[PDB]
Amino acid sequence: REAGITGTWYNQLGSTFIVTAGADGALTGTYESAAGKAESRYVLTGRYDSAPATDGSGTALGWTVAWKNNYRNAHSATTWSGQYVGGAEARINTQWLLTFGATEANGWASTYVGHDTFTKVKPS
Amino acid sequence: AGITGTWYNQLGSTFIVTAGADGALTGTYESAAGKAESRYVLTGRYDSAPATDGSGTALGWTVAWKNNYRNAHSATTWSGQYVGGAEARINTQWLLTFGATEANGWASTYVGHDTFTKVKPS
Amino acid sequence: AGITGTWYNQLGSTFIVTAGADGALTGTYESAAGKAESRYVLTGRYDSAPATDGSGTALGWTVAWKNNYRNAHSATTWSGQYVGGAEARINTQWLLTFGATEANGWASTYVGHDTFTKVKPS
Amino acid sequence: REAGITGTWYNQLGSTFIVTAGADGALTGTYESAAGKAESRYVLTGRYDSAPATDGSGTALGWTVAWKNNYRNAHSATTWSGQYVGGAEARINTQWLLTFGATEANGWASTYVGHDTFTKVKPS
Ligand SMILES: O=C(CCCC[C@@H]1SC[C@@H]2NC(=O)N[C@@H]21)NC1CCN(c2ccncc2)CC1
Ligand SMILES: O=C(CCCC[C@@H]1SC[C@@H]2NC(=O)N[C@@H]21)NC1CCN(c2ccncc2)CC1
Ligand SMILES: O=C(CCCC[C@@H]1SC[C@@H]2NC(=O)N[C@@H]21)NC1CCN(c2ccncc2)CC1
Ligand SMILES: O=C(CCCC[C@@H]1SC[C@@H]2NC(=O)N[C@@H]21)NC1CCN(c2ccncc2)CC1
Repeated sequence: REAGITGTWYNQLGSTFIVTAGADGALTGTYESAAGKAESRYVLTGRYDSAPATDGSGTALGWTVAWKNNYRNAHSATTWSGQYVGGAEARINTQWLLTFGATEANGWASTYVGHDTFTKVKPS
Repeated sequence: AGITGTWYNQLGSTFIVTAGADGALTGTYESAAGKAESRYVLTGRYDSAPATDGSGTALGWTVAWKNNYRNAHSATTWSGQYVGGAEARINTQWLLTFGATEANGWASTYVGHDTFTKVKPS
Repeated sequence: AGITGTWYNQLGSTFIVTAGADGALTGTYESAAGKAESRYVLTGRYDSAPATDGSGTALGWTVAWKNNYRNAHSATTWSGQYVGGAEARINTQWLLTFGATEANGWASTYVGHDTFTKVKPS
Repeated sequence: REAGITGTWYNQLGSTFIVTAGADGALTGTYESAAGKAESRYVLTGRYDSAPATDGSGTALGWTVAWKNNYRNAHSATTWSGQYVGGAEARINTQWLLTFGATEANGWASTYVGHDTFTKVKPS
C-alpha cells in the first residue's frame, strides 16, 4: 500500500532508504549508503505496483540511484528490484545490480550483483 | 548526452527515453515479450557528468508492469551503461521481480540481459 | 580448509560437501524448497590456497536437479565464499536455469542468495 | 545430448570452453579465459541434465572454474548457469557469477554478474 511503503527503511549495511510511494505508481526519495563510494543523500526514483494482487503476494517495485550528488560523482548506478511484504515485520526484499562506467573492452566486468533486505527498524 | 531517443533491444522492445538535466530518465517502455501490452511508464537515473576517459555513462531505470490495460504484478529494473560512438549502445542487465508470498520469495526474481541500439529491428 | 562438512541454508536445505586436495568440491545437496526430493549430486571448485589477509575462500558448485526419483530439468549454480571464524559461513548467490525453448530463453534464469552455516536449523 | 555438448565452444570474449559431458550427468574439462586475471587452462567441473525434456526445451547445465592453476591464483571463482540448445546453430546460453575473496565487511561488493553465449565457431 501507499501507506505501507512510504517512510524510512534500513538495510543490513545500515543504509537509509527514504521513500514516498505516490498514487501514480511512482517512488521518489533519497538514499544514504553506509558503504562504498558515497556520502550523504542521493536522489532515487522508481516504480511500484499501485494495485497489487489480493492473494497475499507482495507488491513488486524497483528503484535506481545514480551515485552523483552535489558533493561527488562515483560514475555508477544501482538498481534494486524486489517487493514489499507487509505485516507485523514489514520488509522490502531486494536484489540489486551496481554498474560502474567502463570501457567497452572491460564492459564484461562492470556490474556487481547483491541483495539487500530492508526493514522498518535498524539492525544490530 | 546521447541517451535521449528511441532504443530497441534484441527482443524488439521499444524504450523511449529522455535524459534530463537533473539526472533523471523518463519515458515509456513497450515490451515485445512476456505479460505486457502497449506502453508502460518508466523512471530512472543516469550519471549526468560522466568520465571523459572512454568509459560509458552509468544508468538504470524501472518499469512496473501495470498500465491502463494490464497488470502483471511485477517490475523490472535495468542497470547498465550508455556507450557512445559510431554505433551507440546501451548495455544492460536486468532483474524482473514478480509478486510472491514470503514462502515463495526465494523464487521471485528472474535475471537477464538486454542490449539496446537505435536501429529499428525491422 | 574448513569447507568439508555439513551445511544448512536459511531454507533448511542440506549441503554435504568434501573439499579435496585437488581443489574439487564433491558431495550431495538436498533442497527443502522447489521441485526437488532427496539428495542430488553436486560438483564444484574452490581456491585451495586462499589469501592470508582475512579474505574469504572463493568457491562455486553446481546441482542438476535430476536424481533417481525426479527430474526437474533445471540446474543451479552457487558462487560465493567461505568465511572462517567463530561462526563459519558460506555466503553465496545463485543462478537457477530451467530448460526453455530459444524463444522463452529470456525468462529462463532465477537469481537468489543463500547463506550456509553448520548449525542444523532444528 | 552427450554428443551435442562434448567438444570445444567459444564465447564472445574469445574464451575457449573444452568440455566432456559424461553419462552420469557430469561435466569435466578445461576453460581458457581471454579476459581477466587468467592465463592458460583451468580445471572445470559441473553437471547437466542427462535426460532432458523431449518438448524442444534446452538442456539445463552449469559449471565452476576456480581461477587457480599451476601458474597463478586469482583468489576467485566463476559459475556459469544456462542451457544447451541444439540445432543448426548450436548454442550454450549462460549467465555467470564471479566471486572474489573479500573480507566480511566488503562481502557486499564481492560478486560480478554477467552473461556469455557459447557457440561452436569463434566470433569475429
Ligand atoms: O561504491 C559505489 C557507490 C555506492 C554503492 C553502494 C552499494 S548500492 C548496493 C549496496 N547497498 C547499499 O545500501 N550500499 C551498497 N560505486 C562504485 C563501485 C565500484 N567502482 C568501480 C570502478 C572501477 N572498477 C571497479 C569498480 C567505483 C564506483
Ligand atoms: O512478463 C512479465 C512482464 C513483462 C516482462 C518483460 C521482460 S523485462 C526484461 C525483458 N526485456 C524486455 O524488453 N522484455 C522482457 N511479468 C511476468 C513475469 C513472470 N510471472 C510469474 C508469476 C508467478 N510465478 C512465476 C512467474 C508473472 C509476471
Ligand atoms: O525447483 C526446481 C529445482 C529445485 C531448486 C531449489 C532452489 S536452488 C536455489 C535455492 N536454494 C535452495 O536450497 N533451494 C532453492 N526447479 C524448477 C524451477 C522452476 N521451473 C520452471 C519451469 C518453467 N517455467 C518456469 C519455471 C521448473 C524447475
Ligand atoms: O579476473 C579474474 C579471473 C578471470 C575471470 C574471467 C571471467 S569468467 C566470466 C567471463 N567469461 C570469460 O570467458 N571470462 C570472464 N578474477 C578476478 C576478478 C576481480 N578481482 C577483484 C579483487 C578485488 N577487488 C575486486 C576485484 C580479482 C580476481
